[PDB]
Amino acid sequence: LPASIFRAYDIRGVVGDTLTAETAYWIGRAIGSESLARGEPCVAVGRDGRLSGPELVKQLIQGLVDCGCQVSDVGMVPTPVLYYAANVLEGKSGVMLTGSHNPPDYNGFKIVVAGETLANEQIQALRERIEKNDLASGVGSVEQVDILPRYFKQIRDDIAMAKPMKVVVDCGNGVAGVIAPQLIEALGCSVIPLYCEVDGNFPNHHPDPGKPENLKDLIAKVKAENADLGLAFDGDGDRVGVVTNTGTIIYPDRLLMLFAKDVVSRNPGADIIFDVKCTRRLIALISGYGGRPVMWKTGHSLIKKKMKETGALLAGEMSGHVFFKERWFGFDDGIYSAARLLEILSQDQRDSEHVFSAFPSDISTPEINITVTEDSKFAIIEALQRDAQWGEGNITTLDGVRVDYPKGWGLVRASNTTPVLVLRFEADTEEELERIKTVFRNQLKAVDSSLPVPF
Ligand SMILES: O=P([O-])(O)O[C@H]1O[C@H](COP(=O)(O)O)[C@@H](O)[C@H](O)[C@H]1O
Ligand SMILES: [Zn+2]
Repeated sequence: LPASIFRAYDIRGVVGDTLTAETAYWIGRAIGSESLARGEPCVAVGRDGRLSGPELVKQLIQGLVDCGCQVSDVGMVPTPVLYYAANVLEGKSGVMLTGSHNPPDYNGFKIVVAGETLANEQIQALRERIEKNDLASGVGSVEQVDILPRYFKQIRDDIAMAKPMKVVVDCGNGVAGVIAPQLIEALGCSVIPLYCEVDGNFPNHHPDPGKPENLKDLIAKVKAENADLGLAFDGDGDRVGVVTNTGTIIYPDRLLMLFAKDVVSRNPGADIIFDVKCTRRLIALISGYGGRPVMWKTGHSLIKKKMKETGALLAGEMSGHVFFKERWFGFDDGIYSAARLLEILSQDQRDSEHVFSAFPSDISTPEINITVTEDSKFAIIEALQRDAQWGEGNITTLDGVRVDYPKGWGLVRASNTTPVLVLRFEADTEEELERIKTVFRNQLKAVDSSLPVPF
């Protein structure tokens, strides 16, 4: 099996090339062995709407079964529904077969074992099992479980929408279409569907609400239909994008301001987690309502782990993953976050544009990417951490180098998956922005004078 598919927070590969049926079997075998090693024979299995889902999922299950695991096969479901299954069924283990928002031929695995979402060394240990044949052998079983209706009723039952809302819902032909439009309607909305047919060819836009270009159709439809809100789901439904009645894109850090106000209102002192790419206004806002803001590393597995360690009731990150523990289970779920958002907005007489525009806003630069090399990317950050001078900065080095000034901040970090440096800058003044930008440019140039700093 190829080492490259075993990533930091999941397994991901190309089904024609790096991810075969055979590989999927041995991955099931490694996962099952590890679940049993943690005392858990019971494993949920779900898949997204990808074309390779059927061929791959059978191998995954057989691998689990050949360990002696009791598999609950919940069929084609959003990623959060699989996480849900691994919280309400007998077992605390679950595997989601998904390629998230990637092109049609990508697929992969997101893995929970006895409550814990695997990351870093834990994933590499699965591969290690296959290389060493450190694998359990047994006569397992498969049970089919229909979990969607239960998930549906769980959310519907706990959400209390006041006013009615007209909502455009864009699933990008990903697996969220099996539930998000129907659930949102049931909450008390009129749903204008966009690309809600599940189709793993992805013949319209890619199901990635993080890129503005995949929100163009949503925005136009929200305006043309005079809708109250637009929602966009990623391919597997663990991320959601949001646009106001006027077409303004609301980024997750701003979404978290609304959610944190709400969660903290009922839970004084609640820990709230966000990543190093989030606006410094979120920190102040959380603290001002009496919450405990916790800045953490980028990721999904990392934020999820940090939530468990801190007792946090809410987390989010800039890629659109939002994690509710309050009234929920603590995993990322775009569909439930959408429900929670609709609940709050339905209780405000103002339109969604005004609800969000009321919060303070800094001047933000669009995220910046600098292509370096795979050999240098971590070394550049290490060099900044060693040599860089940032003045009275409030320096954070959890994930690259973030520096918080009184009126703004800057971040530089190495992409885990690509040979790229990622930067963000935000300030209250356009003067401040160009000053923080100036400092970072200088410090990168002091590491390598030949580095292409495009700001
Ligand atoms: O890897 P990073 O640190 O650049 O991080 C970026 O890429 C990752 C992998 O993307 P993909 O699944 O499409 O390969 C994403 O999970 C993450 O949200 C994104 O910010
Ligand atoms: Zn996703």
